[PDB]
Amino acid sequence: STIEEQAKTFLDKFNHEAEDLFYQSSLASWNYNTNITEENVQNMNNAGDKWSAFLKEQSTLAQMYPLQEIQNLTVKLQLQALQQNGSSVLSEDKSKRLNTILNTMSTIYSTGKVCNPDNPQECLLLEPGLNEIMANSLDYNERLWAWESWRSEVGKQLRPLYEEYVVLKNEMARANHYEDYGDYWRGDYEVNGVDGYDYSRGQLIEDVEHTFEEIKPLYEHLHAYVRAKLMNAYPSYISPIGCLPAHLLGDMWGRFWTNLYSLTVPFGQKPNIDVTDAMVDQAWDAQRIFKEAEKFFVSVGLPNMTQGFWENSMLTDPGNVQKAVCHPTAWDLGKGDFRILMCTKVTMDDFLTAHHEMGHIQYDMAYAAQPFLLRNGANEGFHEAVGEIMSLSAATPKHLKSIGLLSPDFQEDNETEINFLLKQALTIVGTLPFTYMLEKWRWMVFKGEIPKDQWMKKWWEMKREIVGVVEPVPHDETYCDPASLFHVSNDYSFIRYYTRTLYQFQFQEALCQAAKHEGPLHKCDISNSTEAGQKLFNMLRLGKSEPWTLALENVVGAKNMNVRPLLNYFEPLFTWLKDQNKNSFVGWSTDWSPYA
Amino acid sequence: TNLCPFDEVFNATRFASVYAWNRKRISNCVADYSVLYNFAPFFAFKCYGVSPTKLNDLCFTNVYADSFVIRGNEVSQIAPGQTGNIADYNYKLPDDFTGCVIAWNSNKLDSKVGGNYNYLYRLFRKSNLKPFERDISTEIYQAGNKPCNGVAGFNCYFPLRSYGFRPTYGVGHQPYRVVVLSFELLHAPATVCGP
Ligand SMILES: *[C@@H]1O[C@H](CO)[C@@H](O[C@@H]2O[C@H](CO)[C@@H](O[C@@H]3O[C@H](CO)[C@@H](O)[C@H](O)[C@@H]3O)[C@H](O)[C@H]2NC(C)=O)[C@H](O)[C@H]1NC(C)=O
Ligand SMILES: *[C@@H]1O[C@H](CO)[C@@H](O[C@@H]2O[C@H](CO)[C@@H](O)[C@H](O)[C@H]2NC(C)=O)[C@H](O)[C@H]1NC(C)=O
Ligand SMILES: *[C@@H]1O[C@H](CO)[C@@H](O[C@@H]2O[C@H](CO)[C@@H](O)[C@H](O)[C@H]2NC(C)=O)[C@H](O)[C@H]1NC(C)=O
Ligand SMILES: *[C@@H]1O[C@H](CO)[C@@H](O)[C@H](O)[C@H]1NC(C)=O
Ligand SMILES: *[C@@H]1O[C@H](CO)[C@@H](O)[C@H](O)[C@H]1NC(C)=O
Ligand SMILES: *[C@@H]1O[C@H](CO)[C@@H](O)[C@H](O)[C@H]1NC(C)=O
Ligand SMILES: [Zn+2]
Repeated sequence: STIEEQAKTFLDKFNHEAEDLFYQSSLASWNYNTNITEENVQNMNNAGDKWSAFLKEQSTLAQMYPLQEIQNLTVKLQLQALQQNGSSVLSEDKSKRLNTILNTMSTIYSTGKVCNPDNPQECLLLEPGLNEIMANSLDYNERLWAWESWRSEVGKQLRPLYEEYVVLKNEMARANHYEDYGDYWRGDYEVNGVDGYDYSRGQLIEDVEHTFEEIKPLYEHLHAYVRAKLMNAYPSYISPIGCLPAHLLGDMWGRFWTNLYSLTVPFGQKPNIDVTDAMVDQAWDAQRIFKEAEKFFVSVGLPNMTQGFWENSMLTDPGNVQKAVCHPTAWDLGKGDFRILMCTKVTMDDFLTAHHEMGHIQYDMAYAAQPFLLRNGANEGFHEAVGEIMSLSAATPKHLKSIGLLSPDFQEDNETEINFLLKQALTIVGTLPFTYMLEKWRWMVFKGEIPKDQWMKKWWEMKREIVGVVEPVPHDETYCDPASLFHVSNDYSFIRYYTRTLYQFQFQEALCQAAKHEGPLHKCDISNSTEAGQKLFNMLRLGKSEPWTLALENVVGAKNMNVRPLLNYFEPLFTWLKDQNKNSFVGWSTDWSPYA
Repeated sequence: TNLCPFDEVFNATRFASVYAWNRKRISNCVADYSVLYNFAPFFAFKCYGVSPTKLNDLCFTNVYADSFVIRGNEVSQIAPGQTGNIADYNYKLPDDFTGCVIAWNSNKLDSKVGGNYNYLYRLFRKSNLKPFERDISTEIYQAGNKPCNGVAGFNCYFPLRSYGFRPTYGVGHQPYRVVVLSFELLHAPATVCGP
């Protein structure tokens, strides 16, 4: 018997073994997230421990099948994922060293508190304490305190750990035959052995930077418009030509400019579309929100949710005594068990989230027939991209009118579209330079292109140069400001949010093209369009079986990540911003900082 | 009026694992096939070669009811010319199979919150089964070229894997009880009619 058919048989054993053990881990995790008791923690960890221990055993046994003598390229993919997982690549001490560093950094982030001046009694966590300040406070000094306090008393804690975190992660990636830990992360987009669809790890850098260059005009005009609106509200604090202060961007880091909408709304007299009242007027409950969300995917030829979805999911907060983790999540436990965990309120926000999370389910149900190791999005950005394009269509006035949540008397004028698109750009466009610059900094740190004595120096040079954002307080190398963000300290790749953003507008534009949608892309609803659903399903069913370049092609007809549909989405805003910045300076100076 | 024991086959408390599929020979009795409707929606009541529609006034030499349990997605494999883990390694029907295949959901019975590992299936076998062949051997499957020595290890897999039926499983993975009525026709007295 050959070495390939041995591996085919090995994966056959693994899949049946993995699905059963993964279901136990997932169901125990589900029971904790819906019923918070110390037993449910113990059960969840007990099944979680048996799951990781199962994978480490199966990863080591997978390494005994060498990849080079396997031609099937679907066995090779499944084995490659299994062999890659095994972190026996590092010494158990260094593996234990790193895990303690990861746990300490995660604990420092999640439990890190800061207490106010002239009163050491009242202390504030990031959630909800400091996040509430950075999201709602209009007071410059209060936001400056919460911004500086978080980085000085939590970021400085994370600096010595992150330095060693870089050394061990690089040591792991190098012995995994990657250039560095950043090269390891970019391997999620790597494709080999497929003629015409291959994709190198370094090509992601070229593609991210190339697509980002086409974003800069849209961002610079959005940055200039946001700066002009903020400068009106903060004349003494913001230069008309300088970067935006980092603490005035609507959250702790400027990751999203969403909460600048109040100070940057183009037409504050326009009331914004909120069907929350109409839902309460029609006595909508949470089950109605998902039943309508279900109906949305049925309208595009996607199956209605399984019976186990309705019986076993949690769509309301159990409230009272029984505690639950209310973060909206779509659960694919395997074995045909698809669940959504959401504490749904009767609001437009949760209504969109239900479509977004059920979009994840539709993805999960589509590739359920795939092998277990291929049961995932085509790459890290695909799954969340599928969810976003559901809220895009669900939030359009055309969709809201067709479902009785928006009166036909309502008529959208060109101003409410600009108001909507501006709010979208603050979140969607505003995160792109933040996302690219942060991941670039990590890529250069892992590459060694930034010395330890220049981490914060480069980090804020890139913030000024790339994001147009300036630190309000000079930061020495005792600070670790990137680690003050969850993804950096909790060891999560970040370029996925850049690629997913571009993917979702590639997805929507292709689906709206399939939906025969006439008009601007941002008004598009793919509802009642089975052509769009089949086009989307052609990629959803693939999962990880096929290269993400081909999976993208099954929707948009292009093998590579493209930024043009994103600019198509925001084009009415882009033309509006350029006119609105006709007597304003577009761009920013890095030499200006709010500390004279 | 000596009534055939379809009660013992269909209604039974615990069905056999599909790798060790049960077989109950039925002879010298009246076969009231209208009782064979528990009416609880039989996922499959598809018969081959013989019409199910009120065609029980026909007589057969012997009737073989093969009862077992599989999951929902594998009920398709209980049919002539079908392939997959069940048809290849657990229960194979001939291409010219003359008989009925009756399957229904048994999630209420054969599932368990902690997982029902009673029902097994054959995951590996050196070759496909002949029609109506049964393999209950638990010899460790040798995938590699090294001797297994009767224990599990690298390239040495225990041939049987459990379903782990849980009530929360999707329909495709839910337990389904299956009865396969085989109908024999020899140059023989043909001692099963059921008018
Ligand atoms: C790489 O390996 C996979 C399997 O790991 C190959 O897919 C499998 O290909 C076989 C045929 O070589 C399929 O068996 C056939 O299935 C159909 C439908 O059930 C049935 O009608 C036939 O009688 C036959 O049994 C099998 O279904 C298919 N899928 C799986 C999951 O095994 C794949 O073709 C290989 N690719 C290359 C390039 O070698
Ligand atoms: C929204 O639409 C209105 C009406 O189409 C625009 O107002 C017109 O703008 C043109 C300039 O191209 C003027 O010549 C007209 O006199 C304007 N009409 C009125 C009634 O004011 C308005 O400019 C648009 N605004 C935005 C932000 O797109
Ligand atoms: C299995 O047992 C059930 C009863 O436990 C049988 O269902 C009965 O079938 C008869 C015949 O048509 C009906 O008159 C009864 O009303 C049914 N009762 C119930 C509770 O369903 C069923 O037929 C049995 N199956 C076999 C194959 O013997
Ligand atoms: C929650 O768990 C406790 C003990 O862990 C159990 O007694 C209780 O019935 C559970 N309740 C729900 C709603 O799951
Ligand atoms: C919806 O679910 C039911 C479940 O009984 C199923 O019969 C039906 O085919 C599903 N979808 C449609 C479009 O009917
Ligand atoms: C979809 O079709 C249904 C049924 O014809 C109709 O009631 C609904 O308004 C349509 N919605 C859209 C967005 O086309
Ligand atoms: Zn999501």
